[PDB]
Amino acid sequence: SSSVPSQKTYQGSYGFRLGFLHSGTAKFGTCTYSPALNKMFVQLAKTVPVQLYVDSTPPPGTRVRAMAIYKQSQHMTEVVRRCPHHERSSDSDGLAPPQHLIRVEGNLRAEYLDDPNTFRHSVVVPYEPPEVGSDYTTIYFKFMCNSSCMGGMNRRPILVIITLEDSSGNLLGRDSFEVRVCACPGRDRRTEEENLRKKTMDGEYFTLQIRGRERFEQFRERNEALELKDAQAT
Amino acid sequence: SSSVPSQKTYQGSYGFRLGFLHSGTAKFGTCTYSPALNKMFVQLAKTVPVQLYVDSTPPPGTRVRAMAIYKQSQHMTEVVRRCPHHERSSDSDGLAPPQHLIRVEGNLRAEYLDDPNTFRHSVVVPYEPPEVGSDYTTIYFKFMCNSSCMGGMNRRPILVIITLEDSSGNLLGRDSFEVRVCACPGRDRRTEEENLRKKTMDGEYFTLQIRGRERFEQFRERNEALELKDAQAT
Amino acid sequence: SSSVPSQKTYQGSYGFRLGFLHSGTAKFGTCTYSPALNKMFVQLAKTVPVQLYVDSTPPPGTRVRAMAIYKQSQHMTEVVRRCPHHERSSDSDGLAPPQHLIRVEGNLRAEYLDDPNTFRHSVVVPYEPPEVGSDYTTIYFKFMCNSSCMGGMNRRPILVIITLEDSSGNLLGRDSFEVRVCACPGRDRRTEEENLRKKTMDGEYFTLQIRGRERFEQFRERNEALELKDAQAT
Amino acid sequence: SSSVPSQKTYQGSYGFRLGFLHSGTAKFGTCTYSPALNKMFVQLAKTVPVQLYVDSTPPPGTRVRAMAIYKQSQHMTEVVRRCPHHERSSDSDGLAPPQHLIRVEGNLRAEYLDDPNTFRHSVVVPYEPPEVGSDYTTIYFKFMCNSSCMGGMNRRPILVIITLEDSSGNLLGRDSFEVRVCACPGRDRRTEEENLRKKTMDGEYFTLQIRGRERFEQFRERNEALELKDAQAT
DNA sequence: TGAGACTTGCCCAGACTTGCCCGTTT
DNA sequence: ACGGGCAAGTCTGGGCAAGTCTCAAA
Ligand SMILES: [Zn+2]
Ligand SMILES: [Zn+2]
Ligand SMILES: [Zn+2]
Ligand SMILES: [Zn+2]
Repeated sequence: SSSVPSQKTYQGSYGFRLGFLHSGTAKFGTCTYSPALNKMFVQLAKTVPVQLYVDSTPPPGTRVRAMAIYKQSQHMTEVVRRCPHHERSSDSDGLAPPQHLIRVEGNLRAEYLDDPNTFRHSVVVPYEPPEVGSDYTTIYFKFMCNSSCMGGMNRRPILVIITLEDSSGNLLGRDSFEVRVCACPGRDRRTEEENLRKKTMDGEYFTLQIRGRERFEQFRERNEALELKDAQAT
Repeated sequence: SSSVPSQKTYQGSYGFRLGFLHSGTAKFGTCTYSPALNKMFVQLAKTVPVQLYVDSTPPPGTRVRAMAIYKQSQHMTEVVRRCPHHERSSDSDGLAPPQHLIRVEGNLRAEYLDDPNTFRHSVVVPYEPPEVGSDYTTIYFKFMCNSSCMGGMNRRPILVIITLEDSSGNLLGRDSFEVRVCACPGRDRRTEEENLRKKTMDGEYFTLQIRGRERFEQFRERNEALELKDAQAT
Repeated sequence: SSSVPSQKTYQGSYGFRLGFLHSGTAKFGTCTYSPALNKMFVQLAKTVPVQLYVDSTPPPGTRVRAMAIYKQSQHMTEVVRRCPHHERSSDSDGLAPPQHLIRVEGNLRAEYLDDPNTFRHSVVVPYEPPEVGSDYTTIYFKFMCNSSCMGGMNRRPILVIITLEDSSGNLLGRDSFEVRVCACPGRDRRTEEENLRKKTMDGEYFTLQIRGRERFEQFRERNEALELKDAQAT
Repeated sequence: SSSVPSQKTYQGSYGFRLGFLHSGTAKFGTCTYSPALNKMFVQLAKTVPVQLYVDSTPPPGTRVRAMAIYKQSQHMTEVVRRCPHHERSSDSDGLAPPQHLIRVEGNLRAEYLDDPNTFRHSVVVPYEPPEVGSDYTTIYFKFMCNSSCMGGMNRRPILVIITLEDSSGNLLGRDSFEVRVCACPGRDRRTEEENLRKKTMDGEYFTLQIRGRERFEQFRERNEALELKDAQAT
């Protein structure tokens, strides 16, 4: 039990936001991103490239923090950590504590915090400008546990919160995306995108006894507008 | 020995009311809320989130009171406790009295009051201002005792009054909503919303073709919301 | 967790065994017995007459003990007691401890034991000869909890072990019968006897490949034996 | 490779051997034994009864010890213990070390040993004679892990060894059986006997028709049991 | 190295269970 | 005093979930 950190998108004064467009080779050979679900599908310990976008350059000392929380409300108050099994392993490069789920790769300037009040785990790195020629900064993450790990996430969906903060920790920007660490990213992505499709492309009409004339016309109208936009695979 | 607290629709000075995240009606769905009923169906021990909305932020310290008492008048003056089976059953938290129905997990500034004289269990938390970007406040409850339990609510309906206090605990806000804790929120929600519509179905009601199952739930999530106003001022 | 007491029928040197043939009025107005299931169906706290049969008269000091254990193997090691709710009640005539499920009625010579090693509950009464004219002794029992009581038996089927022991406690005879304490004995009995019928009204066939002439002979003969018993009662 | 406990069946001077109960191939059947494979299919932490048969009463102070080892030769030298997850969890039982895989229910005289040399785990209990009227004594075990727990048995098959030792620890008897702790005993069993049933099937087989699914499976059991004795006895 | 073909843990909707009220029966 | 019609809790097995094995084709 611990207070739940906000997950509301907030572009802030710098128009902070994330992107997931990276070469499908040597970087995406494992993981795949679903725009429709805003969910990343990656294997255990495999690198996940995330792009940081910002309109103007942040003040000196700005950092980028990554944190994980459970998506479902009945679990939002439970800290996200590694399972007993994976926790005890040499997989730790020394820098990252064995109990942290999220790891930053390719950056020795990373810093892992184990909040003394919320007991929440997070990893932080100094904000760095985009490479000349590009308009985004790249950050490489690694997830050290399967979403299914018993004792750990235990088949519970998680959400990664990326926050842009000043030297003092004050919020400057915040974005997020769902994550499922599994053994078959490609497969699982199809299944989920397929289930999403059905929930959308459903052909079972229904009825409702609306009241009044105006309110009646509201739905009746806003409905003919949507029932028209259905023309997508036409 | 004492009396029962009121529950008049008291918005307040700013604009204090409660909101509930729309839940998809199922069978064993952990939790769901009925708009046209103002009733919250939910299994026990399963965290339930309740939204806090308000215009201008009240004066610092102004806490938010949450209490629950039997719906019907016949037992309205009876203390709401748990069954002897659940009494023994200890909880992860000791900061919350065992014979307590309502709870507030993920918080530390929450007070699980226990009024001896009036004999009315309750709980209060310091109204937290909406996070930078966040448009409202959230609080998590965990009703620790079913309604059908023998030796407790014993099938007897309940209710939960969320009132806004102040430095001492006077008046500044008021809200309410029925709370039936069971093992089938979805199943029970149909049998009730349906049995409701089986009452006075005549008048201005015209048929309206609605495609899509989910989209069908959407059109009702609003038609009923507006239909509430047709009762709000009754 | 406690060692499981034997439940194997043992007529012993006295041909000890039970019978359940009692007037359907003032004695069976509540409970009913199923020969096909060897299961008694009785309401909470209602008297249940059981007949003790014996070929020759037992030595001086013989007693009759009644004990309850769970029928299903996964529960056999758990002591059978009353639920928290019913446990706390004036229903106790003083003689019988509030935690005992089984009670002997109409006999102030009864004695309730709460085993110091197995923690098992039981009630004992001195063996008494049959009434002149009859060839059986009657004993009246009372069950203080529904089979469904949560915290108690919790919908788990139980089995009552009646043992005939000498003054020292040594086993002389043992018999048993299943018991379901419910609110509608008649109803429940029909349902269960009806389900039993279907299971035996099964008329699907299967072929078996037996290896070895003498084996087939033995297997065949056995199957015929059952084939006949199928005609014996149709 | 330094020390592996024998698994050679040895009836000994007292004709020691085990027996089990007849279970149905349910879906989530708590426990079920397969005479065809001499393997027990049981759910995590659910009671498993094992019948102890003896031709003659063993000397005073005789004990029974259960120990688990891996069945596959390449793992025989690896101690069988609980996995990191389940290990870090104190169950209602406090007599058994948290790392031991096998536990004994309802017996406060059980003693758990951690061998100082072999480092193997084992639980021991006093041998008790059969209760008057019975032909065997019975022990109730519990397996605190799934055959598939990662960091534990890791989908590796285990063999449970029951030895009958004298007051000095000398061998008096030994029998054994395979164990699979899983979520669906019935299912997993039906599958194994299946693949087994489609193997070695040559010779002259007499055919016999049986009516009713229950009857058939009883016959099929006994027959599959004899086909096991035939095999190993050349 | 990409995905069928397993292996193996769990969800979950349609029963099924079961205490209780109620009007009618003997 | 026995069924019928509810109120709720829980069981059940088909289906889905999700890691691992393996074999042929880049
Ligand atoms: Zn893990
Ligand atoms: Zn309760
Ligand atoms: Zn009870
Ligand atoms: Zn385990």
